[PDB]
Amino acid sequence: ARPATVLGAMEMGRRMDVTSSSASVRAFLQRGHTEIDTAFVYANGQSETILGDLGLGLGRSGCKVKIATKAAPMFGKTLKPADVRFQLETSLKRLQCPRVDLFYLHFPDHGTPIEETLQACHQLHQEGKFVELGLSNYVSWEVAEICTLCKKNGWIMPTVYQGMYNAITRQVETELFPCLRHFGLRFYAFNPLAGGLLTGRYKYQDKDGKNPESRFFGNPFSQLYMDRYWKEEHFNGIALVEKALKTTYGPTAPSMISAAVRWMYHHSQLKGTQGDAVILGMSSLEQLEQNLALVEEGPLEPAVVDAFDQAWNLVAHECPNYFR
Amino acid sequence: ARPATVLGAMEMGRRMDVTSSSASVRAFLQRGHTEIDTAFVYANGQSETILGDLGLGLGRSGCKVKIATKAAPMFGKTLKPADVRFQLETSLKRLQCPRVDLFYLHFPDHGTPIEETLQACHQLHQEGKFVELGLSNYVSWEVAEICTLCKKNGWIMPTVYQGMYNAITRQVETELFPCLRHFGLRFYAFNPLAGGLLTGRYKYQYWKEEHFNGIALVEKALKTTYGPTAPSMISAAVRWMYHHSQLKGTQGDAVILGMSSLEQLEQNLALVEEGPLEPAVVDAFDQAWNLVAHECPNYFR
Ligand SMILES: NC(=O)c1ccc[n+]([C@@H]2O[C@H](COP(=O)([O-])OP(=O)(O)OC[C@H]3O[C@@H](n4cnc5c(N)ncnc54)[C@H](OP(=O)(O)O)[C@@H]3O)[C@@H](O)[C@H]2O)c1
Repeated sequence: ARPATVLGAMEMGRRMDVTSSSASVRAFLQRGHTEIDTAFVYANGQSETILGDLGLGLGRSGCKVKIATKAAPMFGKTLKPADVRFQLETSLKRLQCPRVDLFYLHFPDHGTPIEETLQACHQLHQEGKFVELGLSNYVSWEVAEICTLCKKNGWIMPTVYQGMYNAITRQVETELFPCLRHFGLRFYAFNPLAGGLLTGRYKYQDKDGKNPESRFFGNPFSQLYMDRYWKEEHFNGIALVEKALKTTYGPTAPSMISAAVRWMYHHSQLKGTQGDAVILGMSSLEQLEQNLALVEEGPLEPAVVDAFDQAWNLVAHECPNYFR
Repeated sequence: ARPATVLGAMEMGRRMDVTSSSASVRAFLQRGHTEIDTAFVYANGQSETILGDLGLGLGRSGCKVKIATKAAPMFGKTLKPADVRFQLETSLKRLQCPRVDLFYLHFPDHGTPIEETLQACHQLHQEGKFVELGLSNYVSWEVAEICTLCKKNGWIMPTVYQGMYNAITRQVETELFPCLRHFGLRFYAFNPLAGGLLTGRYKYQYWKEEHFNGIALVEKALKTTYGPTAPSMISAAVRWMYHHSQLKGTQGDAVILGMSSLEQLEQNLALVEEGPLEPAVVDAFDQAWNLVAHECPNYFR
């Protein structure tokens, strides 16, 4: 079976107003999907707030919708016990819910010993504030340390890892994926479109011109994205794929975005039977509706799959790290 | 200081006879180096056997030679406790020594739970059979699980990792090396010449076109920089390991020098003592690495 689809709620309350956010949730649920991904930091708290007002009854026995949130060592907070508790308790209030289904450590706090953070997570779990524990942006060997500590201490083990993965960003495959398989974590991929770079709407020289509001220009985290993906090699690879699309399908070929999405669902190492999933991103209802349709499309012809491999090969030596 | 040099003894009893092996040890020790690396499996057991017969007094107080060996899931053996013990006890007999300075798990036994193997390694260390524990060919995350188990259980922690690393084989830098620094393991690099590719003796006529293109870039930089007094390709590759890699002599990191002959060893011992390379040549090695990073062999199994 194909990977699951998770709704990324990062723009809810930022570029997306309440109306469009609500519409997006409805569209996503109508497609049969159930999991929504937000975070304490998203839209400075508005993503969670918007979601918690939809009258969905999050965290209550009988909710078919599953909610994930995250605690982050940012905005002046760390992953010390008190700060982890502060974030989760705040998220529960914003989400108007008694427990979240999945609670992540958003990214590492290298200034707080991990066992301290984990002990806090275990206590919060024992209080009934979350069902499953997740990690994001931890290196493979940190995941293994965490799982070993949890096992030895009798603490809830993480069962989900959320990481950066797309057709031209595959660092996770080598060391992380086998670790996750070993310890029993399912993988949820973010940046499936490389923040929009894999839609093909950009050109390298673009950064040297004025650009409309987007992930790469005008976003609070645009610099992070330029450093991550704005490299000549990423652009040359996309170019190979666009060429193979035409050569194989002709002017009726699937679009670059269609290709990139289908790669995630049909040609990646993600496995539906392992519970793996793709987190869709969007900055408008229109984009989401488009993407939701693309998820249902089928596999690509081999020549195009080969082109994506070629593109990955071109950029591998400068792939952004999946860990921080 | 520069990284240390460790004698790789795998060919003692295979491509190298007793006479050459003995001479090789003398040449290595004459240069001031001290650590010798062997394994239960090397040369059908003859590597340890030959080393044991050299009269070095291994494992004893005042010995100036340090010896390493390894246990592997080979020859019908696994890394189950009884089999780890069996291999070390055999090695001690063959090496004619009461202990070894470093005992490795040679490569993973995915069929034996690692905590079972580790407990046996602890027991053997408590009997005084080895000083330090090492790992080889384990993936970074396995190293972390091992260290975490050892710390929680109060068992000897691994302090050495031996793995593949050379100027065009750098996968270990990304995930392995930070893990090793975190948990306190030094790193011993093997295959510093990438199977001979980095000697420049092979040409396109598994290594692909981009590999030979890489070597060409380095050769071109060497000629542009130094002209008629350029280091050879083999010299440059060795100098990269000792002067321009992420190995740190103050962390106890080292390079394993392999040999299939006394002559090859004497040549390589001389290269170790050569100096740094100019930046343009180092840049070329980086460019060569960038050409083949996407198809780097895994350092683990
Ligand atoms: N754990 C983490 O560290 C982390 C980090 C990143 C995201 N995530 C989660 O993953 C979710 C998805 O990740 P992501 O948002 O980066 O996904 P993505 O699909 O790689 O990037 C989404 C962006 O691509 C563009 N895009 C998407 N669909 C499009 C379409 N149909 N047509 C044209 N452009 C389109 C839009 O860019 P423009 O805005 O420029 O229009 C959109 O904002 C987020 O909402 C969040 O929940 C987690």
